[PDB]
Order: sequence, then structure tokens, then C-alpha cells
Amino acid sequence: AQLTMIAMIGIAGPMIIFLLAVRRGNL
Amino acid sequence: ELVNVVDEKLGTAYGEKIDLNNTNIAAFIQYRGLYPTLAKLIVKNAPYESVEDVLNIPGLTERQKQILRENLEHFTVTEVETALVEGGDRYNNGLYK
Amino acid sequence: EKLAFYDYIGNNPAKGGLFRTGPMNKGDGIAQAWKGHAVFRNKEGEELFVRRMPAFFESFPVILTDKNGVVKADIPFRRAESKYSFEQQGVTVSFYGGELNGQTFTDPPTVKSYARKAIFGEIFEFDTETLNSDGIFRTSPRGWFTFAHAVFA
Amino acid sequence: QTLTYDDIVGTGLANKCPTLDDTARGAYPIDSSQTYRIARLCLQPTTFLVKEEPKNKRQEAEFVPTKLVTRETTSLDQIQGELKVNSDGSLTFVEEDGIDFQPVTVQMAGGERIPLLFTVKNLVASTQPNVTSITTSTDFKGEFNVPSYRTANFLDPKGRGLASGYDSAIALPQAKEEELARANVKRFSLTKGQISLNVAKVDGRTGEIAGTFESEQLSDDDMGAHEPHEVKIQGVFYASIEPA
Amino acid sequence: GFAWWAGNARLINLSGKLLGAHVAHAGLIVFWAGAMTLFELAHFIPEKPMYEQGLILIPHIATLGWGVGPGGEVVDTFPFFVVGVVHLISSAVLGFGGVYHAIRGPETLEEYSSFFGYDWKDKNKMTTILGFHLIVLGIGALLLVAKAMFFGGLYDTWAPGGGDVRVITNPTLDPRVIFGYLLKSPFGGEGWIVSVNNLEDVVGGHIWIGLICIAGGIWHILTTPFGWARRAFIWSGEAYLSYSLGALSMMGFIATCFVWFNNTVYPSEFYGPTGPEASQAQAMTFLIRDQKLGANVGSAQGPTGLGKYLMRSPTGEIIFGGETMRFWDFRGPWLEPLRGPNGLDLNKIKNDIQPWQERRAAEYMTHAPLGSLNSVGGVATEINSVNFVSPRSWLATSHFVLAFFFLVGHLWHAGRARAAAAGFEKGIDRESEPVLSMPSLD
Amino acid sequence: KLPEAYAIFDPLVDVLPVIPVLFLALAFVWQAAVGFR
Amino acid sequence: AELTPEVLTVPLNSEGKTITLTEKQYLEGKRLFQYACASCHVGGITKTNPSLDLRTETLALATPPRDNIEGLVDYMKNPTTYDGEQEIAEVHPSLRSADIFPKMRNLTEKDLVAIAGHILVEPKILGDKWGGGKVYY
Amino acid sequence: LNPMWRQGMFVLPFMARLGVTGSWSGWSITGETGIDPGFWSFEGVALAHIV
Amino acid sequence: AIFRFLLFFQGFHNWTLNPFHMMGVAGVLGGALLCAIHGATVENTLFQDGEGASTFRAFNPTQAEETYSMVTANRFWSQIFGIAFSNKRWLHFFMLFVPVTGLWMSAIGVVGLALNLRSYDFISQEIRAAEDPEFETFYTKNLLLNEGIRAWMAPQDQPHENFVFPEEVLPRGNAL
Amino acid sequence: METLKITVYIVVTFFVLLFVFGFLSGDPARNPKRKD
Ligand code: CLA
Ligand code: CLA
Ligand code: CLA
Ligand code: CLA
Ligand code: CLA
Ligand code: HEC
Ligand SMILES: CC1=C(/C=C/C(C)=C/C=C/C(C)=C/C=C/C=C(C)/C=C/C=C(C)/C=C/C2=C(C)CCCC2(C)C)C(C)(C)CCC1
Ligand SMILES: CC1=C(/C=C/C(C)=C/C=C/C(C)=C/C=C/C=C(C)/C=C/C=C(C)/C=C/C2=C(C)CCCC2(C)C)C(C)(C)CCC1
Ligand SMILES: CC1=C(/C=C/C(C)=C/C=C/C(C)=C/C=C/C=C(C)/C=C/C=C(C)/C=C/C2=C(C)CCCC2(C)C)C(C)(C)CCC1
Ligand SMILES: [Fe+2]
Repeated sequence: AQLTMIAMIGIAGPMIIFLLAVRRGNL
Repeated sequence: ELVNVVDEKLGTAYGEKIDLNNTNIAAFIQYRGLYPTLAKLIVKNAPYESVEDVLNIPGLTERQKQILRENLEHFTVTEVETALVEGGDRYNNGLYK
Repeated sequence: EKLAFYDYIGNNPAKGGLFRTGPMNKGDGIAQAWKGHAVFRNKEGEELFVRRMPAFFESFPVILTDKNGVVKADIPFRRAESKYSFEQQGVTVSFYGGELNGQTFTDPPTVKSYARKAIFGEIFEFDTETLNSDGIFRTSPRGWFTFAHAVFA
Repeated sequence: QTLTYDDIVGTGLANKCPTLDDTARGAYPIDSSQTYRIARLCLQPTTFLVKEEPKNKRQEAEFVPTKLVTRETTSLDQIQGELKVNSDGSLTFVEEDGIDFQPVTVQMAGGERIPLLFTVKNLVASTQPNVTSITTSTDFKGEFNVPSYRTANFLDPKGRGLASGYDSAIALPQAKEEELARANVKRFSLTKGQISLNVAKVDGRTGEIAGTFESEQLSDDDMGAHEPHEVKIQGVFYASIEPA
Repeated sequence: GFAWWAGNARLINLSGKLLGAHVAHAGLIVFWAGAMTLFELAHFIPEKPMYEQGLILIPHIATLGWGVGPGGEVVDTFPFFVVGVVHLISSAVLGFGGVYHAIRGPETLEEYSSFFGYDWKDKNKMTTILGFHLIVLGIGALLLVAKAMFFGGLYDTWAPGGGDVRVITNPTLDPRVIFGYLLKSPFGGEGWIVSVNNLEDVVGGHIWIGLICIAGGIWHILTTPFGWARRAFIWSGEAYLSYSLGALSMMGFIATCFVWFNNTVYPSEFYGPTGPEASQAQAMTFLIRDQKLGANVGSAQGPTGLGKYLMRSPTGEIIFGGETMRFWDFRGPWLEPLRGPNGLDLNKIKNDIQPWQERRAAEYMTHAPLGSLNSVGGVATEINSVNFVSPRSWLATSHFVLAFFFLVGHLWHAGRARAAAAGFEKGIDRESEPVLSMPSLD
Repeated sequence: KLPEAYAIFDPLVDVLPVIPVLFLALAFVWQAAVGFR
Repeated sequence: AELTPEVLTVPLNSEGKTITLTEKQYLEGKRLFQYACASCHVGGITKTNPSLDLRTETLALATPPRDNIEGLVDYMKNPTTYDGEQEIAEVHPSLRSADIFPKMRNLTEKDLVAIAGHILVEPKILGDKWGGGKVYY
Repeated sequence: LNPMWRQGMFVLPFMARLGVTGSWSGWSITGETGIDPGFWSFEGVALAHIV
Repeated sequence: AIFRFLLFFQGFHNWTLNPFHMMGVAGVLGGALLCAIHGATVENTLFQDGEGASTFRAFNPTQAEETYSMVTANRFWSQIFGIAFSNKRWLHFFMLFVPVTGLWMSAIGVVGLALNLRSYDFISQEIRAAEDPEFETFYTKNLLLNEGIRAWMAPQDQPHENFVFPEEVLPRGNAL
Repeated sequence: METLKITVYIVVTFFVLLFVFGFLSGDPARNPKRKD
């Protein structure tokens, strides 16, 4: 759906923050 | 002595029929075949002394005279009223919807 | 006449204004006599009824109805497409009781003139010269008392 | 050379009638076995004179000068009509159509605004007999109609009007109406005016003429609310004649 | 010492991270232009006028002469696709450089290279950066010239035959015309640069602007500010930002009026009629209708005494009557055939109105730029039915709003830049309160 | 409409222009993660 | 109240034969009327010529009567003035003039029937509001 | 029949006495219409005294 | 529905002409003015009590000292506007006084409107306008608007009255 | 009227030049703290 794409796209942003926070990145 | 001439006109045949000398051109839409073509000629060739005069409009086809003949009973003529025909008001009297 | 005078909107206390000062007589005048009860009929002899002015309205159109509430005559604003004019409908007025008892009027501007007054209820003759009345409704002592005491409260 | 819109716009030249060179002292001959029309009549007022009221008896006031306050909106132009040759050789111009009216308001001394419908509507103007040629001494004299300055739909500031509006002073519900009848009942006036046109220039080649005019007519009466004033209008004119 | 909500101010003295901020932000601008174009194209239907479809970027490309033929009919949508894809692709490159310089790159440029590093206080370096960008801008103005003269031309709503794409072979160079515009009054009937009404003047202005920017760019690379300029300005990063904010604000106000009044570089074929245009077309429409019925529209006196259809302007020109008397300065290609030297020509009006002019008037009158926020077309009392708000209203309102806030942003940063350069932007020193060492007022 | 060959990506294109808005919102998730320092 | 077959029944021709539209046809005709007609004919008036409206009694008195599906479908192909004397395809959208009125190009014969049907149905639902103007808003 | 002294005018005659005779609205006390007095009209004199 | 109530009061009570409403308006707009100008003044006469660029952190709710200079604020406004506050207690009382008093005044006018005791007309204007059809003011123009409001909304807004106004009785200007 | 026009052109030009030269006359330096 259109809502499938915008869900995947929308998930990307916060996923970056999470990966960096769970790995103690330079946040 | 101070009388509204438009209100007075509503007390004559003008208030019940299409007055060939006075009525705005939009009223010819009430009967079929009259608008816009015959309405245009009728208004351009006013005034008329008798309702029957409109049959003598130069240029009428026989079908147009037939339409007029059939609608003569919905026509009337009263004296021209300056207030109703000045301002080009028979073509556009400021009334839309 | 006393009962008819109660049936007249000029004595309604909710028809005044804050800065319209003085007695009610200063507005519509000193009432002199009941003119009689106006009965309106169209050209078909149907009795018509003037729609009365509600207290909310500073001004109100003149609309005449039959016993069933159907509009049968009015005073039109735009004349060009009027269907219900007094002229077209042959509206007349007849008076019973009071000063004009048994008189009938047929000339449209006179008939309209009484129709304009009938929206106020029963029709009265007023003396407007003695107090130089201005023709604009004022409220009664019932109105002024209520206003002052609700504001003080 | 010819001027375009973009040369004229905003200059005031659009309100001016075409002029003829001071050499144009020719004569335009009139063939009676021929019909003629005025292809364009242009009238440009230069002076508005209003007659005063002397209040008293047989003194009769004069025409006083006035100031125009409505700007360069005054000229009649694009007027056309038949130019007829009569049995006696007089010519008669019959106005057919054109921009033949302009509302104008001028101010008299003291501040009174006088509005008027400057017009030549339905103008019929004739010459003297035996013209045979239009020359720098030909005069046209005629009369025209002056309809009401406002037409039937116009509503006064309390909503009263002739073909529309209230028929009473609704803000004074119980005032006696007889004092108000002149303001409550609108009427539509239709009066006559008079105009002289004096041909002072003639281009015999092209059929253009130019000259001077004086007209007299009534000002606005505000649909019967007040008495009109008499107005005298002077200006210049231009006209072009064609074989019809 | 800045809080999180002023966190981008921490970037003031970190030239490397600020570069990434800027380049990343530039990627965002390019992304929207690419994404919006494709979105518009995906929704585009060629049989509907563009202004019935909420399009603002496709009209900009069509105006450059791509995709359209005579009358503004869209002939080929592929150029639209190309413009969108190429912008879209390019944003990934800008994004890439942007986050590299912001996260991984050198925090400050001045140690890595003396060419790219800068101090805000270095007046010589600042004018050189300025100079480089002036040359870029000058080149950009010349690309528009190149498109108009050497690469197919531009759409020309004034072209004879209903508008068409036209190559510009004689751009206006006369500086009395070009700079003449800059000195016209901004009031009605004049309209400053917004009155530019032909592509020759448009193309010629960009030749002039291109050269002036390149010349000024070389000027500022080669010079340093003169002392009168040194003593007049505040020399700091926030001062510079404040100056640009004011310039952008002024520019937004101009663009607002441009899209609202100009029907040359915003052709009404693509953007819909202007407000003046649509109001003139209503008077035209009923002129035409009534005249067909037998009315003599020249001699018709209206209720006020003025002409019902035709009257004079304050300077005598014959114009349309009614409330549209205010819009007589309007000029448009469907109307100009009816003008003579004195304004509208009664003989042309009686005899020479064409069907395509009747159509275009009726179309423009029924697409006047009035509509509700939820896109119900027409006056505020209209019922639901027509889904329509003019692109001109959308473009005018959005850019008035943006221009206003940027003026506020100018005031904010200009005042702070002044106060920070004088050293009291954080408050008054209790031990050295200036007012306490002044004499009393009374 | 998009050219035929790309019609598969039509629903993706209907969504793309919103993406810059997500960068502003993403800035506040980032600040939420580090506690608005 | 609901959309019943009775309200969805409209005259097909002058002879008095009738046709019953589906609800689907009605909603489609409404959408197409908005797409191609409403900019001038919203609510059954005519913005560029208010003297002529889409009321049934008005269409009945047109020459060719237009108060039936056939008369309306014909009008959309070859519109004439109210008295039938002049063809007006050049200033009124129609199939005959779809080159200059591009929204008419992609309309099929069944679309014309749906547009015609909506125009005949709507006064049955809205009464005086259809074609009445702002007075009845 | 209605000169200033019939109208209770008191300072008007002192302006008229020394030469101020017209008003910016175009009338003069001598009865002549269409006159321009320039600044020193009755209005200008009044204004001058206020300033 | 409250928007409807606003427009009803214009059309039927001419409420904008009421001096008790006007005093209410001055109290609400005067309140909002006072709110903005006092907040801005404090924030722009702050003392430097910390080193950060965020000045909020340099305040402590138990500190004895004023956090901004009344003296500099007073001189600014005296030279900009001519007058200024000099008394902090009076200033904050006045901030109480203005919007409270404004709202009390509008309440009094609505008590009057409970009885239709409106400030609807000016009698002198109506007398002149009735007799002189060339006399027009913004006062008479607004009453024409009220009259339109009444006739056009009353049937649908007061459905229990069963008002039937035929098209011919509706007040309308030309064309519209 | 032209006398009026010229007079106003002159008066407006004067006040504008005061404004411009006034701010060009070392205005950053006219403050109570650091004048440079
Ligand atoms: C409860 C008190 C009360 C009431 C209800 C009345 C009622 C009446 N009186 Mg009587 N009267 C009273 C007290 C009262 N009076 C007193 C105390 C006096 C002596 C002054 C009089 C003297 C008097 C005379 C001499 C006359 C009347 C007359 C009348 C009648 C007409 C009233 C009128 O035009 O109002 C007009 C009222 C107003 C225009 C309202 C004014 C109120 C203003 C607008 C309020 C000001 C608000 C203020 C500024 C708020 C700002 C505060 C802010 C700073 C915080 C009416 C029956 C008249 C009559 O018909 O007699 C036969 C008459 O001639 N009265
Ligand atoms: C080119 C434009 C530009 C640039 C580069 C800057 C740069 C800067 N500004 Mg300035 N500013 C600008 C325009 C600009 N401003 C404009 C136009 C205004 C007026 C509105 C301001 C008003 C302003 C103030 C009041 C302040 C700054 C400050 C600052 C600094 C820190 C800002 C920060 O971290 O924001 C952090 C960003 C945010 C907190 C996000 C704000 C969110 C906005 C307001 C709402 C967005 C709504 C949007 C339209 C729709 C949202 C849809 C929804 C679905 C999300 C920085 C140096 C600060 C300063 O002085 O530093 C020295 C400061 O206090 N600016
Ligand atoms: C256009 C908007 C914009 C841009 C470009 C920037 C850019 C920047 N900010 Mg600002 N900021 C913004 C809006 C913006 N900000 C707003 C709205 C706020 C209010 C919340 C702030 C508040 C703020 C604070 C409080 C601070 C900054 C700081 C910074 C800088 C360092 C950030 C950092 O270390 O991230 C580290 C974060 C991460 C590593 C998490 C992931 C971030 C990546 C970039 C997300 C990319 C996602 C994207 C889909 C990737 C596409 C890749 C593709 C190209 C292949 C950087 C230059 C900091 C600074 O100045 O440092 C001294 C700082 O302290 N900003
Ligand atoms: C205005 C934007 C801008 C600016 C000022 C800089 C400046 C800098 N970058 Mg950055 N960068 C940018 C954009 C920018 N970059 C972009 C868009 C990308 C993504 C491709 C990068 C990716 C990037 C990387 C990966 C690195 C740098 C590095 C550097 C530094 C050294 C560069 C060097 O030696 O020159 C090299 C010069 C050239 C290669 C000349 C080629 C000219 C280019 C390619 C074409 C001209 C562009 C044209 C005018 C416009 C674009 C066309 C388009 C419109 C179609 C320098 C401080 C380096 C650094 O900091 O190391 C510590 C480094 O490693 N940059
Ligand atoms: C982005 C564009 C830009 C920017 C920011 C600058 C910035 C600067 N320039 Mg450069 N300049 C540029 C483009 C630019 N320039 C171009 C393209 C050229 C070539 C024409 C020049 C030629 C140039 C010269 C010859 C000089 C500068 C100088 C300067 C400095 C002083 C500026 C100043 O006081 O102006 C403030 C403006 C004034 C004091 C006068 C205002 C006059 C305008 C026209 C008034 C009009 C205002 C009105 C409201 C708007 C209508 C416009 C009207 C013409 C119709 C400053 C660093 C000076 C310097 O130090 O250089 C070393 C200097 O002498 N510049
Ligand atoms: C403005 C550009 C219009 C659009 C879009 C549509 N119509 Fe129209 N219509 C318009 C005018 C100016 C007129 C009067 C034409 C004349 O001179 O007679 C009409 C008329 C009609 C009629 C006749 C109504 C009658 O009472 O006889 C019909 C049935 C009609 N129009 C239908 C119609 C349809 C179905 C449209 C969308 C396909 C449509 N019109 C669009 C102006 C405009
Ligand atoms: C083009 C393209 C692409 C790209 C994309 C991108 C670029 C993306 C991005 C993305 C992003 C960029 C995202 C982001 C997102 C985010 C979000 C999702 C956010 C959220 C938020 C929130 C929700 C918030 C909340 C909060 C907080 C946190 C705090 C405060 C409060 C609040 C509540 C506000 C791809 C690859 C697909 C491919 C295809 C095409
Ligand atoms: C720094 C920072 C920031 C910012 C960031 C930014 C702003 C960035 C940007 C980025 C970017 C700016 C990105 C971009 C990207 C893009 C891309 C990735 C693209 C892709 C593309 C594609 C892949 C396409 C495809 C296609 C085609 C080709 C065709 C058509 C179809 C389609 C569309 C599918 C923030 C705030 C967050 C935080 C802090 C830090
Ligand atoms: C392209 C084009 C064109 C052209 C254009 C041009 C040529 C332009 C120019 C422009 C210009 C040429 C501009 C200029 C501007 C300027 C300005 C805007 C200024 C500014 C100023 C200021 C800001 C200042 C300030 C100050 C002062 C006053 C004092 C001291 C201090 C200071 C310095 C701060 C045309 C139109 C033809 C057409 C179309 C296109
Ligand atoms: Fe406080």
C-alpha cells in the first residue's frame, strides 16, 4: 500500500537513532 | 400625486402578462420558442400599439409568425414607462438569481 | 379600547433602546383613539392576515397570509419579479369598530399604509405634535426598572 | 503618425476630442442623391456653468462658474447616426448610438456639489435650409433627452428606491409619513436639453469637421427629492462624415 | 552557552560542521523539488487545465518552454519527469556530502585548508566568498538567457495565435528600458518591475543582471571593504545572516506581488487568471451576452449614472464598468485586440469579438482566484461542489507569510548581532548600568 | 501520470514529498534520545 | 429518506418512456457533473448566464425539450440555444467541440447518460434549491 | 438683505475692514463668486491666529 | 454556534455600537497589550546574572534581588513613549485592573440586551437621513447590513417562527 | 501644484539624506559599552 511504503520510510529515521543508542554511538 | 410608477404598473396587465413594451427580456423564457431570437426582435422593435402588431415585424419567417400567433394570449401592451425602459433595463435589469 | 391598546407592540417593553430617553409618548406619540380593527382581503374575497412583528426585529417585512399560513400578498422589495404585490392581488382593507368603523379602502398606497401599521398589532391614532414625538419606540417603566435592578444586582 | 494606447494611457489625452488644423477652412459638399452618416461625433466640455437661485422676485440670477471634481471623465465620444438631407436642403443629424452620457459633478462657490448627466441622448440636430455644403459658418441646432441621473434600481442610503427598495422610512416606524413623502416616493424625470454646434473648421478632403458647442439642460434632482439646477455646458466638438 | 532549542547556534564557530548543515539543507531543497515534480506528474491529467489540479512546479517548467505547444496544450510530459528525477537524484549527492561534513568531516575547516577555512571577522575572506557566489548567480541568470535564445525559447502568452513557445532573438538591451523598470512607481498603472510584459525585456534584464553579478563578483574577490563600509556595518556571522534575512524578506514580498499581478512570466494558461483578469472577464462576459440580446452596451446608463458596461477611467480611457473599474490597468492577450488609442473601442466591441475570446472570458471568470482553505472554489458563501483554489492564491499567501517571518527574523538577528558586538546581549551589568551614570531626565 | 515503465513506483511517489518533514521530526527524536542537551 | 428506485426513475425521451438509474450511475453522474460542468452550473444555475438554469421546468420548455435523457445526451453532443435556432458548440462544452473543450474528450456515451441522469434526479431531491440560487442556500 | 451685521457677525467685519474679503470656498462678502483669495482668506487668517 | 451568536448580535442588537461592548474591547485589547509589553520589557531589561547565552538559567526563585532593571525600563519608556511606570506594585495592579474592568463592562451591556435595551440607533442621524436622501454615513451603511442579516438568517435561525419570506421581499442591492 | 510637488520632493530628499548619512556616521560606535 501507500501506507506500507510510508511506514518503512518513517521507520528508518528512528531506527538510526536506536542503532546508535544501543551501540553507544556519537549521538 | 406622489405615486411610485413601478408599483402602479403592477396593477395593470403588466403585472400578469409579458408586456411587449416594458417587460425585461428574461421573461420570454417562460414560453417555448421565444428566447433568445424572437425576444430580441420583439424588444428591438418595441413599442407596439397592439399585441397583434408583433406579427408585422419585418423579417419574420412563417415558423416565427406561428410561434408568435400561438403565444399572443400571453402578451399585452401598456403605455411605455420611462423608468422601465431607460438604462437599457429591458436587456439587463440588475436581476440575476 | 383599553384592551385593544394592550394588543399593540408599542406598549411592549422589549421594543426600546438604551439611549431613547423619556416617556413612551415621546416616541409613537400620545395615543388618542383606536382606529378600528383592520381586515384585509384579496380580490377573491379571501381574508388575509398580516404577520406580526416579533420583539427581536427593529424592522420587519409586510407579509400577508391566509388562515392556513400561506403567503398571499406582501410589499415587495425588488419589484421586477414580484408575484404577491397588493396591486396584483387587489388587497383591500376594511375597518370594524373604533374610529374608522365601516370604512373600506381600496387604493393600494392607503391599503399598504395600514398594512405597515398592522404589523404592530391594533392600529391607533397618535398625537405626535404635542411632545414633538420622533416615531421611535421607547421602553416602559417595567423595562427601566428591570434594567436598573439587574445591573445593580 | 498615429498614437497607440500605450502612448495615450494616463495622460488625459483619452478624454480629448480630435482637433483639426487651423488651415482646415474647406467645405464639404452635400449630394442630396446620396445618404450620409456621422461615423464619429465627439464632444469635449471645457466649462460648466450653473444658474443660481436669486430667492427674490424679478432679478433672475446668472450662470456662475464651477469647479469640476470628477476628473477627466467628461467627454462624449463614438456617437454615430444618420445625417439626412431634408426637402428644403437642411441637414438633420439623428443620433443612433454611442457613448452619449457622462455623469459629472461640479462644485459651486460655498461647497454645494451639483451632479448632472451630461448627455446628448436621442439628439436630433438640424441646419438652416439650403445648405448644399458644410462650411465654417454652418450651425447645427437641436434638442435631446435628459433621463434621470440615477436609474430605477438605485437605492438611497436608507434603502429606498423606485424599482427596488423600501417604500417608507423604516427607521422611524411611527413617524407621520406625510412629511416624508417626497423622500419616500422616488420619481424618474425625463427632461429636454438644447444644443448648438458651430462648425469652425472643415477638412473638405476627409469629411472631418470641428467646432464649438453650447448646451443647456437640468442637473440631478435626486429622484424628485429636490429641485434641479439649470446648467450651461460649453466645449469643442469633432465629427467625421461618411457617404452611407 | 546555548540551550538545546538554540542548538544550531552552537555551529557559529565550527566552519566544518556548519558546511555540512548548509549542504545537507541544500539537499532537502533539491529533494522537495524532485519529489514534488514527480508527485505532480503522477497526478497530472493533460485534459484539465493545470490550475484546476493544484500544480505549482509543472507550471514553472512549462513556462520555460518544455512540454508545451501552442495555446499551452501539454504535448510531452517527459521533460517534467526528467526535471524531477534529476533533482531527486542530485539530492542524494548533496545529502551525502552534507552528513559527511556534519558528522565525520573535520569539525573546523581552518586547520585542514586555508582556502576553505574562514573567520567571520576576516573582511577580505568574506568578500571573496561573496564574490564567488555572485559569479555563480551571474552564470545562473545567463542560463535563462541561453535557454531563451539558443535552446528552444520560452513560452510566450502574448504570441500571436493564442500563445506558443518562441525563441528570443532580440532581447532588450537599451538601459533606458531595463533600468527604466526599476524607477517606475510601484503604484497602480505603473507597478515597478512587476509590470514587465514581454519576453524581450525579461531576457534582456537577465543579460544585464548576469554581467552585473559577474562584474561585482570579480570586484569583491579583488577588493576589501572601504573604511566607510567598515565603520557602518557589524562584522560577524549573525550580522551577515541578519542582512540576508532582510534581503530574502524583501524578495518574498516582491514574488508575492509578481504572482498576483503578472500574467507574462506567470502565464494565466498555467497559473489561472489573475484577480484583476477574472474580474475584467466577468464584465466582458456580460457585455458579450447582453450585446447578443440587442443591448447597446455603449449607451447603457447604469443605476448610479455611470455606464453599466463601459465608462471612463480618471484619465479618460474607456474601461469596463461596475466594481471592476478598479482593475482597468489590467492587460491581457485576450483583451488587447479590443483596445484602441482611447481604450476599449466600441466598434471593435460591436463587431470583432471572436468565439475564442468569449470562451476565454467565461473560463477566466469561473476560475477567479477565490476559494476556501479546504479548497471549495468561489466566494465564501458558495456551496460545496467545485474543488478549486488558484495556484496564484496558494503562491501569493505562502510567500507573504514566509516573507513576513523572515522580516521578523531579520529584526531578531540584527538586534542581537548589534547587542552581541557591543557586549550586552546577555543582560545589563549590575555594577555598570549605563542609565545609572546618566543624568536624570527631569 | 508517470511513464508506463515506472508505474510500479506510483504509490512510492505519492509519499516522497512528505519526506523533508520527517527530517524536522527526526531532529526531536534525536534530542529526546540524548535528553535535550 | 433514501435514494429509492422511484427517485432514480427519469424520462428517457419525449414519448414518456422511462429509465431507472442505479445508485452507482447517480454517484458517477454527480462526479462527472462536478468534473466537467460545475464550474458554471454548480447547484443548477448558470454563472455565465443566470437567465437559463438546469431546472426541470426550464429544460422542459427548451426547444428540443431537454427534460429527458435523450434530449440531454443530444445537448452534450450538439448544444443549441434555448429556441433551437443556433448551434453553440463553439462557446459551450460538447463532444462536437471537444478539441477546444478538452475535458469533454475522455467522456464516453455511458458517462453522458450518467450526467444527464444526475441533472434529472437532483431537483427531485433538492427541490427549489436546484437552480434556485443563493436565496435557497 | 442679509449682510453680516444682520447675522451677529463680530470679527468678520474687522477682517473685511482691512482687506480680507473672500473665503477658500469661493465666495466673497461683496457677493462675487468664483474668486480665489489665496492664503489670506477668512480661513487663512483664522488658521494663522491659531498657529 | 458561538460565531452564529456573534453575528446575531450584530444584526439584531447592533452590538458593535454599544459603548459597554466598546469598553470591553478596550479592556481585552488593552490587557493583551499590557501582557506583551510587560513581558517584552522585563526580558529586554534583564541583568546579566550568568554567562550563558540562554538567560533563563540565571534566575533563582529564592533570590532577593530584582532580575531586571526597573530604572532602565523606566528611562526607555519615558523617552520612547513619554511616560513610563515607576511603581512595580501599581503596574501589576493595573494589569489586574484593565482586563477585569473591561469584562465587567461588557457584562453590563449584555444585561441591557437581555431586554432589547440596545444602543441600536442615533435618532439625529435617522431624522436627517429620512428627510435627506443624499446624506450617508458609515452608520447608515451598517444598518443596511444588519437588515440583510436579519432577513436572510431569521427563517433558518428561528425555525419555530415559520417565517416564509418570498424572494420578492428579501432586501438586496443591485445584482447581488 | 508643481510648486507643491517640487517643495515636497526637496523636503523628503533632505530628510532621507539625513537618515542615510546619520547611520553612516559611525553608528555602531554610539553605544555605552564598547565603541569601535
Ligand atoms: C432605579 C432607578 C431609576 C429608574 C429605573 C428610573 C426610570 C425612569 N425615569 Mg427616573 N430618576 C432616577 C432613578 C430612576 N428612574 C433618579 C435617581 C433621578 C434623579 C437624577 C431620576 C430623575 C428622572 C427625571 C428627571 C426623569 C426620569 C424619567 C424616567 C423614565 C425614563 C428613563 C430614561 O430615559 O432613562 C435614560 C437612561 C439612560 C440614558 C441610561 C444612562 C446610564 C449611563 C449610560 C451609565 C453610565 C455608565 C458609567 C460611565 C460606567 C463606567 C464605569 C467605569 C469607569 C468603571 C423612566 C420611567 C423621565 C420621565 O419620563 O419622567 C416623566 C424624566 O424626565 N427620571
Ligand atoms: C536562513 C534562515 C535562518 C537561519 C539560518 C537561522 C539561524 C538561527 N536562528 Mg533564527 N530565525 C529565522 C531564520 C533563520 N534563523 C526566522 C525567519 C525567524 C523568525 C521566525 C527566526 C527567529 C529566531 C529566534 C527567536 C531565535 C533564532 C535563533 C537562531 C539560532 C539557533 C536556532 C536553532 O537552533 O533553532 C532550533 C530549531 C527549533 C527549535 C525548531 C523550531 C520549530 C519551528 C518554530 C516550527 C515549525 C513549524 C512548521 C512551519 C510546520 C511544522 C509541521 C509539523 C508537522 C512538524 C541560529 C543561529 C536563536 C538565537 O538567537 O540564537 C542566537 C533564537 O532564540 N531565530
Ligand atoms: C535542516 C535542519 C538541520 C540541520 C542540517 C542541522 C545540523 C546540525 N545540527 Mg541542528 N537542529 C535542528 C535542525 C538542523 N540541524 C533543529 C530543528 C533543532 C532543534 C531540535 C536542532 C538542534 C540541535 C542541537 C541541540 C545541536 C544541533 C547540532 C547540529 C550539528 C551536529 C549534529 C550531530 O552531532 O548529530 C549527531 C546525530 C546523529 C549521529 C544521529 C543521526 C543523524 C543523521 C545525520 C541522520 C541522517 C538521516 C538521513 C536519512 C541519512 C541520509 C543518508 C543519505 C545521504 C545516504 C549539525 C551540523 C549540534 C551541534 O551544533 O554540535 C556542536 C547540537 O548540539 N542541532
Ligand atoms: C558548497 C559545498 C561544499 C564545500 C564548500 C566543500 C568543501 C570541502 N569539502 Mg566537501 N562535499 C560537498 C560539497 C562541498 N564541499 C558535496 C556536495 C559532497 C558530496 C559529493 C562532498 C563530499 C566531500 C568528501 C567526501 C570530502 C570533502 C572534502 C572537502 C574539503 C576539501 C575538498 C577539496 O580538496 O577539493 C576537491 C575538489 C574537487 C574534486 C574539484 C571537483 C569539482 C566538482 C566535483 C565539480 C564542480 C561542482 C559544480 C560547480 C556544481 C555541481 C554540478 C551540479 C549543479 C550538476 C573542502 C573543505 C574532503 C575533506 O574534508 O576531507 C577531510 C573530503 O574527503 N567533501
Ligand atoms: C549579494 C549582493 C551583494 C552584496 C551583499 C554586496 C555587499 C557589499 N558591497 Mg558590493 N556589489 C555587488 C553585489 C553585492 N555587494 C555587485 C553585483 C556589484 C557590481 C555593481 C557591486 C559593487 C560594489 C561597489 C562598487 C562597492 C560595493 C561595496 C560593498 C560593501 C558595502 C555595501 C553597502 O554599503 O551597500 C549599502 C547600500 C548603499 C550605501 C547605497 C544604496 C543604494 C541603493 C541603490 C538604494 C536603493 C534602495 C531601494 C529601497 C531599493 C530599490 C532599488 C533601486 C535602485 C530601484 C558590501 C561588502 C563597497 C565596498 O566596500 O567595496 C569594496 C563599494 O564601494 N559593491
Ligand atoms: C461555462 C464555460 C459552462 C460550462 C463548463 C458548462 N456550461 Fe452549460 N451552459 C453555459 C451557458 C452560458 C449556457 C446558456 C447557453 C445558451 O445561450 O443557451 C448553458 C446552458 C446549458 C444547458 C441548457 C439549459 C436550459 O435551461 O435549456 C444545459 C442542459 C447545459 N448547459 C448543460 C451543461 C453540461 C451537461 C455541462 C458539463 C458537461 C455544462 N453545461 C458545462 C455554460 C456552461
Ligand atoms: C527518496 C527515496 C528514499 C529515501 C528515503 C529517505 C531519505 C528517508 C528518510 C527518512 C526519515 C528522515 C525518517 C524520519 C522519521 C522520523 C519520525 C518518524 C519522527 C517521529 C517523531 C515523533 C513522533 C516525535 C515525538 C515527540 C518527541 C520525540 C519529543 C517531543 C514530543 C513529541 C511527541 C513531538 C529511499 C531510500 C526510500 C529509496 C526510494 C526513494
Ligand atoms: C545533519 C543532521 C540532520 C540533517 C540531515 C539532513 C537534512 C540530511 C539530508 C539528507 C538527504 C537530502 C538525503 C537524500 C536522499 C535521497 C536519496 C536516497 C534518493 C534516492 C533516489 C532514488 C533511489 C530514486 C528512485 C527513482 C527513480 C530513479 C526513478 C523514478 C522512481 C524512483 C523515485 C523510485 C538532522 C536534522 C536529521 C539531525 C542533526 C544532524
Ligand atoms: C532581471 C530583470 C530585470 C532587471 C532587473 C534589474 C536590472 C534589477 C536591479 C536591481 C538592483 C540594482 C537592486 C538594488 C538594490 C539595492 C538595495 C536593496 C539597497 C539596499 C540598501 C540598504 C540595505 C542600506 C542600508 C544602510 C543604510 C541606508 C545606511 C547605512 C547603513 C546601511 C548600509 C545598513 C527587468 C526588471 C528589466 C525585467 C525582468 C528581469
Ligand atoms: Fe511582572
